[PDB]
Amino acid sequence: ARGIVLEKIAVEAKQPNSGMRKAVRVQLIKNGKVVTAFCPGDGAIKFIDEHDEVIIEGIGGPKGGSMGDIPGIRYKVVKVNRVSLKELVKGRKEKPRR
Amino acid sequence: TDVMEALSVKEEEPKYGVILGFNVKVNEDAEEVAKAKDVKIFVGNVIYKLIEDYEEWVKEEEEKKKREL
Amino acid sequence: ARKGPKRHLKRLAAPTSWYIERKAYKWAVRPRPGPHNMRTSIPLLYIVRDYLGYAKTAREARKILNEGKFLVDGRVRKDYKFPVGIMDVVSIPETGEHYRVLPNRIGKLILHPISEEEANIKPLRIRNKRMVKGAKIQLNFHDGTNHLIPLSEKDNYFTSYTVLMKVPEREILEVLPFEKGAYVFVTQGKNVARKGRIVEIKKFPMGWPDVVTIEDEEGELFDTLKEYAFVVGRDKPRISLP
Amino acid sequence: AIWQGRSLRKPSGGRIVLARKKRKRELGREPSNTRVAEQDKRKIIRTYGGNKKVRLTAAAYANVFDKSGKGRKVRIIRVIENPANRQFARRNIITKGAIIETEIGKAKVTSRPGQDGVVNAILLE
Amino acid sequence: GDPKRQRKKYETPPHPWIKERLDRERVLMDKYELKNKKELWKHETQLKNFRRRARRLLAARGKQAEIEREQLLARLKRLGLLPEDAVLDDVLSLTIEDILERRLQTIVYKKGLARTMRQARQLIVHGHIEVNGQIIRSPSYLVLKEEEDTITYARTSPFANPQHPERMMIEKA
RNA sequence: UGGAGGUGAUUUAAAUGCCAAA
RNA sequence: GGUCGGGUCGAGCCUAGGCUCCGUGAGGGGGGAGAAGUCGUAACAAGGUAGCCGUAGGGGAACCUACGGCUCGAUCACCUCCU
RNA sequence: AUUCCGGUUGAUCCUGCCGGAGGCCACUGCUAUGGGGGUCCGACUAAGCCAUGCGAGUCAAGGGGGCGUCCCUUCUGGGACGCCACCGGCGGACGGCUCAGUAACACGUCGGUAACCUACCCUCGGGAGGGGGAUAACCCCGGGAAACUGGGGCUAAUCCCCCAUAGGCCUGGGGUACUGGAAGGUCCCCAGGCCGAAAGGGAGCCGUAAGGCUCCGCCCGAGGAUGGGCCGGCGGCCGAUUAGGUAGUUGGUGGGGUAACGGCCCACCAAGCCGAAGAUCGGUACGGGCCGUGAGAGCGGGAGCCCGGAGAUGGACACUGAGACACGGGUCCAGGCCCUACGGGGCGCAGCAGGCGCGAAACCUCCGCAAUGCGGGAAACCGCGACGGGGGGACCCCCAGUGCCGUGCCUCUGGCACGGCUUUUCCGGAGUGUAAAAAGCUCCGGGAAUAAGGGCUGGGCAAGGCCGGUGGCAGCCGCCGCGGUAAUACCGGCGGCCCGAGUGGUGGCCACUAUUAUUGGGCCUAAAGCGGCCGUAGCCGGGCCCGUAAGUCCCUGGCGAAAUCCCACGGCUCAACCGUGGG
Ligand SMILES: [Mg+2]
Ligand SMILES: [Mg+2]
Ligand SMILES: [Mg+2]
Ligand SMILES: [Mg+2]
Ligand SMILES: [Mg+2]
Ligand SMILES: [Mg+2]
Ligand SMILES: [Mg+2]
Ligand SMILES: [Mg+2]
Ligand SMILES: [Mg+2]
Ligand SMILES: [Mg+2]
Ligand SMILES: [Mg+2]
Ligand SMILES: [Mg+2]
Ligand SMILES: [Mg+2]
Ligand SMILES: [Mg+2]
Ligand SMILES: [Mg+2]
Ligand SMILES: [Mg+2]
Ligand SMILES: [Mg+2]
Ligand SMILES: [Mg+2]
Ligand SMILES: [Mg+2]
Ligand SMILES: [Mg+2]
Ligand SMILES: [Mg+2]
Ligand SMILES: [Mg+2]
Ligand SMILES: [Mg+2]
Ligand SMILES: [Mg+2]
Ligand SMILES: [Mg+2]
Ligand SMILES: [Mg+2]
Ligand SMILES: [Mg+2]
Repeated sequence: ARGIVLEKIAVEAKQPNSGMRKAVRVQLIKNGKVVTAFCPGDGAIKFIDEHDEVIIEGIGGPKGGSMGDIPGIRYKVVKVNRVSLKELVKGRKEKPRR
Repeated sequence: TDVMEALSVKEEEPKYGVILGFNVKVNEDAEEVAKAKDVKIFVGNVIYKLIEDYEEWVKEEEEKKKREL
Repeated sequence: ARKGPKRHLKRLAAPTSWYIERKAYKWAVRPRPGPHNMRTSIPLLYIVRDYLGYAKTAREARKILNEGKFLVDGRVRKDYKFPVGIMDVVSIPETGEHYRVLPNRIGKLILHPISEEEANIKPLRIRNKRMVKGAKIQLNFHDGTNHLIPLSEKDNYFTSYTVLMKVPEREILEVLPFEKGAYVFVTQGKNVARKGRIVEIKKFPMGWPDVVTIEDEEGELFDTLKEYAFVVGRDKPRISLP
Repeated sequence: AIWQGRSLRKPSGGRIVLARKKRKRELGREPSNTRVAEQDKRKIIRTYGGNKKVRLTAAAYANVFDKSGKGRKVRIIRVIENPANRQFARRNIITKGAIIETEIGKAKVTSRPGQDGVVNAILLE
Repeated sequence: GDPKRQRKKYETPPHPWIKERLDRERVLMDKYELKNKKELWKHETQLKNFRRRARRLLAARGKQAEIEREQLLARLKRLGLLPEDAVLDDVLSLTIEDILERRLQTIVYKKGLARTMRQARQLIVHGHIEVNGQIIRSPSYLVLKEEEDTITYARTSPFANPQHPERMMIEKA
C-alpha cells in the first residue's frame, strides 16, 4: 500500500530485551486509515521526513501478523519517494528532491 | 492525494493547510473527502480575486481564534 | 446467436468427420444448406483443395469450380459451399476419374475410386413415404430428394428399401427390399463401415428405435440400429465397396 | 405491454427476480371483442415469420349448418348468452361457444372469429 | 475453467541442503561436465518416468496394457539402454549413469573425437560434429543406437583434414 | 506383606523481599 | 397527421407511516498490554481458619459467613473391611 | 520420497498449537548475452468519463441521367469507351467486446414437440394472362447561424397498385388411400364463407428478317436441410442468533391471445399448493469442458482458448424485417457533458489504438487484405482494427553462450607465464526468406575478442572458532534466541556455501496435518458422555422354506463435441510445438 508519513515515533522492545525501535505513522491513501510501520536498517530513520510518501508491506510474522520483540507493528517501509530504502541504507543511491 | 497532503500539513499547522486552485476543476471524490475532513479549497480565475479571498479567510480565522478566548 | 442465425464456423468446432487440420488457422467453411446433414457431408472446397490437391489456395480453387470442371451426381456444381455426402459420386471428366464418397472404419469421409460404368448409378434409401394431391405417392430419400409414383405401384415401396437411381436423368432401374438375407453396409455408430447379411429384426414399445442383427463374412454377429443399415444388394453388393 | 412469457411466482409461493429483458417474440395483442353490427369489418395482422391473421371486429352474417351437411348464410340478430364472460351477452360480444339468435333459429358458434375472420355456427334443436 | 499452461519438464529436490545428496550430485556434475543442476535434474526425471511406467504395467491386464508393454520395451532398446533380449523386470534396474552415457557429448568423447569432455562440448556447440549427415548443436541430445556409428567430423569443418594441428594433438592420445 | 474406608481430636501472636544479576 | 371522447398498461415524482445502513456524538462500562505508584496478603506445605462446587446475604480490595455436596485434604489415636 | 525437523522442564515422557523445508498464482528490490515455440499482457479498485482517426459494404448483366474521349454520316444525331452520383436489390440480427445482473429449466446430460416458425440452399410437380400510377436524379426559386428543410416543372425500372386464375385458412357431412408405437395430421367427394401470386425481366451468338440456342433470373405447392422457440426427468453453494409461507395463490369448467402448448391473461366454481428429507427470507456468485495441488482418498479455483447465457450510462417502450424491441438505427424520463447569432441543436469506445481518473497492479494514436473466412457480384474482382505481420514487456515453456588444448610454476580445486586452435555469440558483406520489410537459415572477411549476478554464512540447514569497528547503545530475529568493553549471531574487510540469466521480499491456495479423520482421530486424570429416564421420525436389526427381480453382478445396442491428458511412430537441427493412429 501507499501512504503519507505523519510523524516519527519510537517503540520499546519487549522484555527481556532492551532498546528502541524506529517507526512511523502512515495515513493510507486508499481509505484514510492510520497504521504504524517499522523502518528496517541501521540509521534508516534519517532518510524519512514528515510529509514523505512511502510504500509499505507486511512484516512477515506468524499468521501474517507481527514478529519478534515488537508486537503491535504489522508493517515495514519498502520505498521512500519511489526509491528503495535498502539502497539508501547501503549507499549506491541518493534521495531525490533533496 | 492533494487533499490528503493538505490534511497532513494541517495536522501541525492550521493556517497552512489549504488549496488554491487557479482555473482548474475539482473532482467528485476530492470534494467529498474535503467536505468530510473539513479542508478548505479556494477556486478562482483571477489571481488577486483568489489571493485576497484566502487572506481575508485567514484574517477571519485569526479574529475568531480570540473572539471566544 | 443472440438475435439471428450464425454465419461463421471456428476450426475447433468443426464436425468430427472431416479430414482437416484444426489448429492451422482460425476459421473454417460453414456449409450451405443442401442435400445431406452436417454430420454426413463435407463442403466441396475441401474436396478440391485438401483431398485431391488440384489447388493450393482457395482463390484458384474457386477459378476451377467456376469453369464447370466438377460434377456431383452428374450435375455441374459451382458453389464452393455445396455439401457432398454419403454415396455421392464425384466425376472429373477432363481427367476422366470417378469417386464414391464413403465413411471410414473410424467414421471419416474418404473418396473410393470406381469404374465409369458404375458411376452412373446411385443408391437411395427410402426415408419416408406420403400421399400427395391428385392421390399420388411421394417418396422422400435419405439425401433429401423426392420422387413421384402412381397409386398402382404403391405396394412395391416401403421405408428402408433401397432404390437404384440412374443419374442425372433420375430414372428408377431397381428396387432392393429390406428383409432377411439382404446385404447391408453400416453408415454410423460403433460398427461403422462393417458389412454383411441381415439375420434378425427386433422392435420395442413407445417409440424406441428398432435394432437389427448382422452376420459378417467370418461368421461374427453384431447389432446396430435399423436406420444405420443401408441395403446394397440381394445377396451380393451391387456397387463397389472397400 | 402484454407479456406472455412466464409467471413471476414459484409453485411454492416464493418470488422470482427477472434475469433478462422481455423478448419481442413473447408479446400478445389486444383482444378483439367481436360485436354484432349492420356491416362487417375486418383487418389483417402481419405475424411472426411474416404470416397473416384475419381479425373480425364487427359481424353481421353467419354460416349455419344442419346435421345433414347443408349450410346457409343468414344474418345475426343478437347474442342470447355467452358462458365465457358474465357481461358478454349484454354488450353483444361473440366468441366461440356463444349462443346467437338468427332468422332461422338459435345456433352455437364453433369457430374463433378473432383468429379466423368468419362466424360459423351449428343449429340447435 | 482455465486454458492450458505449459509445465516444466524436470523436478527439483524436496530439501535443498542435504549433505549426502549434494556429495553424490557433485561427483556426477564433475565427471560429466554439465553446466548446471537443472540439466542433471532433467535426466533424472526421464529415468523416473520410465520406472513409473514399468511399475504401472506390471500390475495391469487387458489388451491395451500388452500393447503399451511392448511399446515401452521397444523404445527402451531402440535408445540403446537395454539388450535386445531384455524383459520388463530389467527396466527397474536402470541407473542415472546409463542415461548420462547416451548424451552426444559423452559419445563424442568416448569415440575419440576429442581429448576431453569440455573439448567435446565446444566441438559440438561450434558445429564441427555431424550425425547421420546432419549437424546437431545440442550437447544433451540423446543418441539412438542405430545412428551411433555415423558420427563424424562435419565435411566442411576445419577438423575434417588429417593435417590440421588441433586434430593431430587429439589423435596423439 | 501391601492397600481402602469411618469416627474423634490437633494449646496465643508471626506481614513482606529489597541492593544484586546486567 | 392534428383535436376531442372513452377503456387499459405504465417509468418517474410528491405525502404519510413502518424497517434498516453509514458519519459524528455529551455521558457511562468492562477487556488487553506496561511495571521504579499505592493498600493489604487470598492461593501453593496442615500456606498458618484444609481447599473447591451450587445458592443467598455482607464487605476498601483480594475475600468472609450460613445450608447441602466432593477429595482434586496433612498428622495422631482408636475402629471396620480386604489382600 | 506413502518422510520429517526446532520450540513448554534442572532433567523426562505426552497432548497440543506455532515456525521451518516443496509446488503454483499476483505485486515488487537488485541484476541481465542469444535464439525458437505458444491459447500471455487495464480481469481484481471505477459495467468510471472520453478529443481525434479508423472498426460494413457491395452490384454498371435492374433503371433513367450528367461529364469526357474517339468513329460514321454529322446542320441534328447515332454509336462505342470510361467515370460520377441518384432510384432499386441483397447485407448491416453474424463477426468483435465485457462479466454488471441472475441461486433460475441459467447451465450439463438424456428425451419430447402428434403443440411451432425459418430469407439464403437442394429435389420433384406446376405457373408467368390484362391494365394503371407516382417519384428521386435533372431544370427554376429558396429558407435557416447551423443541424436540417419548402414550393413548382419533367422521367424510368426486376419500384408501387388493381382485375383474373392458381393457391391458402375456418366449420359442417361422408369415404378409408399413407406414415407411425399410437392420428385433433396427410389423401378423395359434397356444402357455406373469408383471404388472395408472379419480373418471360436482363446478357451473348446464329439470325437479312422471321425466331431459336445457351447464361442469370420471377411466383405457388410437397418434403428436406440450416438456424432457432417451447417442455420434462435427473445432477452441482453457505446461514435456524431466518419457522411457518402463498390468495391468480393450487386445481377445474368456458373463453381470449400467441408462430405454438400453458394462470400466459380474463369470467365463474372450489380450497388447494410448498415445508425440519429445511419451505420462505438473507449472503455470495455468470454455468461447463477444464486448471493448481496431493501416493491416493481428497481439498481449492473457474479472467485469457471452445461451447451456452446476459448487457451496451440507469429505467421503460416501439418501427422495419425471414430474424431485433437492434453496441457504430428511433422515442420518453433521470443523470452528465458539448456547440449556438440565444431562436435552437447535438453526444455516451464494456470495438482497435490513444488520453484522464482510480489504484500495489497492465503495450504502438504502426503495415496489409498476400494467407484463413464472411457479405456482395454471372464472373474477373471489391471491403473487412475479424484475421494475418511486425513494435513495447524479466508472461509461460524448450535449446545455448560468457572459451578450448599442450608444457611449465604456484597456495596445486584454482591462478599465472609461454605456444597453438575454434567462432555458437559479436562487427561488416552476398544469397534465400517476406504482400513489402524485419527476424531466421546457407556462405565470405576480421578477431578471445563483445558478455555474471542475487541471497546466505549460531541451530533448524550446506558453509569461518579469522581480523577491525560498536558496547543492553546501535542493530539482528519466520521460530528458538543474540547484543551488559575478550560478539563464530549486529556493521565492514578477507575467506567459504547454494542456486545461476537469474536470485531475494510481501500477500493467496494445496501439501505439511490422522490439526476435519469414508479409507483414518478423540471424550477416567490433558478440549470433550446431556443431572436421570421414557419415547415419535431416521439409522441398525435372529433361524429355515417358497416366489419376485427393485438394488447388485455379467454380456450387448445408442450417447457423453473439439481442444486439453498418456503412449508409439512421423515433420520442423533434436526439443518445446504440430500431424497420423491406440487409449
Ligand atoms: Mg469461466
Ligand atoms: Mg514470603
Ligand atoms: Mg494466607
Ligand atoms: Mg488458607
Ligand atoms: Mg460478616
Ligand atoms: Mg508443562
Ligand atoms: Mg481480459
Ligand atoms: Mg475498467
Ligand atoms: Mg450482435
Ligand atoms: Mg458479479
Ligand atoms: Mg388477387
Ligand atoms: Mg461457481
Ligand atoms: Mg491501449
Ligand atoms: Mg503486471
Ligand atoms: Mg559478515
Ligand atoms: Mg552444517
Ligand atoms: Mg502448519
Ligand atoms: Mg488428537
Ligand atoms: Mg452422564
Ligand atoms: Mg457430567
Ligand atoms: Mg429411548
Ligand atoms: Mg437375518
Ligand atoms: Mg435389477
Ligand atoms: Mg472430447
Ligand atoms: Mg528432422
Ligand atoms: Mg521426436
Ligand atoms: Mg495435435
